[PDB]
Amino acid sequence: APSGPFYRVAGMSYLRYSNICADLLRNVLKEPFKAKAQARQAIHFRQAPYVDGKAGASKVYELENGIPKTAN
Amino acid sequence: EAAAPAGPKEFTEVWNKKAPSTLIVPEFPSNYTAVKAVGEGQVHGDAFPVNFYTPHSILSQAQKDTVVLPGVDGYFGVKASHVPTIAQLKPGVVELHSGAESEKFFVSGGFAFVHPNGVTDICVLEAATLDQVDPAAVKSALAAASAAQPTDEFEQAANRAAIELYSALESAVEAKA
Amino acid sequence: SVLAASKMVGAGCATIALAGVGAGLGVMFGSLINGAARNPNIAKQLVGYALLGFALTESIALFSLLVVFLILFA
Amino acid sequence: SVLAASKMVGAGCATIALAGVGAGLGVMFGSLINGAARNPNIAKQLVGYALLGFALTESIALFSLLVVFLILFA
Amino acid sequence: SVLAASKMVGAGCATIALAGVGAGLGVMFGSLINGAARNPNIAKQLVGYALLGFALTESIALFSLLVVFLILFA
Amino acid sequence: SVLAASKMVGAGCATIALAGVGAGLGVMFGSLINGAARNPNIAKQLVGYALLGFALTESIALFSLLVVFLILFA
Amino acid sequence: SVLAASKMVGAGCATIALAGVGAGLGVMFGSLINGAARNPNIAKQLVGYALLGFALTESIALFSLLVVFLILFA
Amino acid sequence: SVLAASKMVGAGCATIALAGVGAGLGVMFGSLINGAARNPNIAKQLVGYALLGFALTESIALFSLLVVFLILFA
Amino acid sequence: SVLAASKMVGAGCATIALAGVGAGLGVMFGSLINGAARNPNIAKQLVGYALLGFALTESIALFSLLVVFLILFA
Amino acid sequence: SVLAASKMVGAGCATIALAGVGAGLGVMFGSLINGAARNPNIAKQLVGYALLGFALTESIALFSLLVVFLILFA
Amino acid sequence: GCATIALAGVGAGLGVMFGSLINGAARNPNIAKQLVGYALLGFALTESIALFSLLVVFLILFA
Amino acid sequence: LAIADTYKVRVTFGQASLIVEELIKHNPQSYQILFNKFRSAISFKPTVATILSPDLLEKQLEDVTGNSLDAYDIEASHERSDVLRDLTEFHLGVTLYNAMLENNCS
Repeated sequence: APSGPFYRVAGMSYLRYSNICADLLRNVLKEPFKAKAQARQAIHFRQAPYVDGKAGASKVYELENGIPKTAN
Repeated sequence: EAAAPAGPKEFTEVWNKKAPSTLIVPEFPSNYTAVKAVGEGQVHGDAFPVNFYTPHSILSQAQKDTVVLPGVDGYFGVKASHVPTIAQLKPGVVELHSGAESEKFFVSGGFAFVHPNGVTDICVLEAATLDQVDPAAVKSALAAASAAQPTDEFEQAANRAAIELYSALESAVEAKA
Repeated sequence: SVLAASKMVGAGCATIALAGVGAGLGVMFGSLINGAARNPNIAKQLVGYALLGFALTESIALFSLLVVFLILFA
Repeated sequence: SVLAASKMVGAGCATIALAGVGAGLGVMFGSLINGAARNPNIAKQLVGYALLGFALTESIALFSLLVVFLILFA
Repeated sequence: SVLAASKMVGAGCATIALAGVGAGLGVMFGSLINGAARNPNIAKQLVGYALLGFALTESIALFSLLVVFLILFA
Repeated sequence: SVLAASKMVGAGCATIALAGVGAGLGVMFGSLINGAARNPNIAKQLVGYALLGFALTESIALFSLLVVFLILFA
Repeated sequence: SVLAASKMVGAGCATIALAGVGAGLGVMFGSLINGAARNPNIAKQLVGYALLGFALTESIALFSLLVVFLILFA
Repeated sequence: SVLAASKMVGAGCATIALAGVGAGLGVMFGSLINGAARNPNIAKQLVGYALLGFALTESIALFSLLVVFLILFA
Repeated sequence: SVLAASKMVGAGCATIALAGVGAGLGVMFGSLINGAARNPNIAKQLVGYALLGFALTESIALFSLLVVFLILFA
Repeated sequence: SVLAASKMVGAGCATIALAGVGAGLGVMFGSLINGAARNPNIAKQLVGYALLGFALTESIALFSLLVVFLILFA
Repeated sequence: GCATIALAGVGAGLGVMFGSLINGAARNPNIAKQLVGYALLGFALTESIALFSLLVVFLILFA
Repeated sequence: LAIADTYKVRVTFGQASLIVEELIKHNPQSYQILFNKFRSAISFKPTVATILSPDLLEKQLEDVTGNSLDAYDIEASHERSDVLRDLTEFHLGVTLYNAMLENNCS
């Protein structure tokens, strides 16, 4: 449906593609460096939309591996 | 067409009318950069400032004389008074040279700009030195990356990026100097 | 039979203008493949422009084939 | 009958100028497809330039065909 | 025998219009490689335009071979 | 009438000097399409440059046609 | 009268220098359109370089036409 | 008088080697335009590079025009 | 004396190989401009590449001239 | 002396392939400049490909220069 | 004589392919050898046209 | 929207990328990020950093007697309208990462 590069036409944003490439470069690094490159890879946060002003459901991220390779 | 000429100076002037007057002007990202694009100079012959950046590092900021950038059309090079460029980089080796000595950073991709004043800003996410990658896990992972081929074009586009980054990493690791 | 031979050696020389329209339709239908390899969501407008360009250059192809029979049978 | 032989073979060597027109219009009608695959939002401006370019380049083809008709039947 | 000797060099000079389709098919079939090396995902729609461009460019080889067939065998 | 006959094949060979101006007008009016597909806002300045560049390469074709009609009728 | 005939068919087999001169004028004044379509800020200095390239590639056009004056009349 | 008639045909068909030279200086003086449109800092040095190219690809124009006097007047 | 006439009519069609040399020199001296417009600090080395390519195509240009001399004086 | 005449007018139309190898060498020596201006740190490998390409392109030139004497002196 | 004009097109095609090799080698010098394999394979596949237009020349000359 | 629990482990760029993604789900013409610029341990004078959507307003704010963006040769795969589309998401991710890193240190 969109018109762009191979990540953009698939619905993916650019930041997810570039972080997927960063994650796959990180997974093949040297062992004096791969463990400390796991520090810059963890995604731990949460979010919650707010529709009416204070109500909204929660969405929690616990990801130590990196960005989700699966669809957003 | 550009009828809202904003900036730090215009926001300073308009912001003194709607905010309470005791509040000091909020700072801007312009206030911590002494280097711009249209500000001519910063060239000085053969060596040019190479601002090789990273989200989690600053890998280089001193002046270098030639930079090999791995753009999406192919590897190109930047000498001193190069043409202005906004080049998207495919995963490849950014070569920083100061003479005979070359430091080879294999990056993950991400853009690299050349400005009119000759400053070059390589801007990539994961920018590893090619020393710290092993040659074993790349084909070990590409054997699996050549297997999971679904119709899911999200996962298939991730597989395309996977096989292309891994193939470029392989072709950069067998071809050492 | 000087003109009845000359019409054949002119009509053979007349149809070599088809090489230009063959190369033109080659590049115009290669540009279609590049344009539909860029963004395949607009890929059925570009075939519609390829058929307009094909018709307006087969214009010139049939011009050359008009004169190749205007000097044969006319 | 050498004049009415040379007119036929001169028209046959005259109409080969329809090759270069038929290739230039091929690259123009391919550039229309390419530039309308770049940004399709101006694809009535670019078709409006394609038809001006076609109709101003085929005036060359009609010059060629006028020289053809004036060395055949004039 | 100047007419039957005329038609042989007429056919020989006539068949060099196949060079234009032999270059146009080459540049379109290289255009498909340079368009499929960019996005190998959808590289089978583009062959459906390669064969359409090949047919509509061959039409010129067909016209050239029938002008050859008519110069040789009237 | 070889003095009368030679001018026909001469002007026939001389009007081939429009094949290249047809190709050049095709590449220029395709380059305008691909350039106006970059920025549509400067697409009046581009056509103002295109008609100037046409009128100074159509004059090459007109010089070819002046040589054609001074060989033919002078 | 073979001399006065063949100098006219020779100078008539001569003018297609202007074909390739016009093709070069077409690629040059199309490269002007792409170049001034990229940055319209220097879109008058580029036309100055275009006219200097025009006047220094016309050199070949006048070099062809004065020589065909030497074939037609000297 | 086939010697002088033939040499005027030869010096006629000699100068159609200026076609590709006109196309060459056209490609050169056209890529000068986008070369100056990429970075206008170098444009006076870059047109010096273009005229250094011109004064050596004009050597082909001189190489084609001395043989026209070698055919006509030698 | 058809031999001493064929000398000149064959030399005029012998020197036609300068058109391709002019076109080749033109695209090389246009790519010199484009390449020195990308990174203008290698412009000395790129002019040294342009003159090496210009000499290595003057190889074939002087081959064409040695053939046009060998069928005039040998 | 019609046969020695035909050998000269055949060698004249036999050295036309030097235009094609000249244009091929010109696009190759322009691409040498373009590739050496992409990454100047690979320029010696690019010249090591350029001179191999020159020597293998002149194979066609010497196969054509093979026949320009094998119809003259054999 | 006029039969060997087909070597002009083969020279133009070989110059285009050996210019494209210079561009493609300047775009990833890691793969600067497989492209030369494709280059010489395509060159040998376009010497078919050269040797065809030479066997026509000696089939014109010697037959 | 409320993004929270962001400084629990640390701040990473993939995290700021996901926050940029959910700020791109609805797609405005401008972005404003308000934070505190960590000057020293004494002063954190607050900062507003602004990020415009690619040609939705950004190149429309660049065109003066021509444009200033047209100096650069776009070396993308696709057109300039997509290299700015990727480039402003990368700018949002960088600004959001630096904002929530400077804000944590302040």
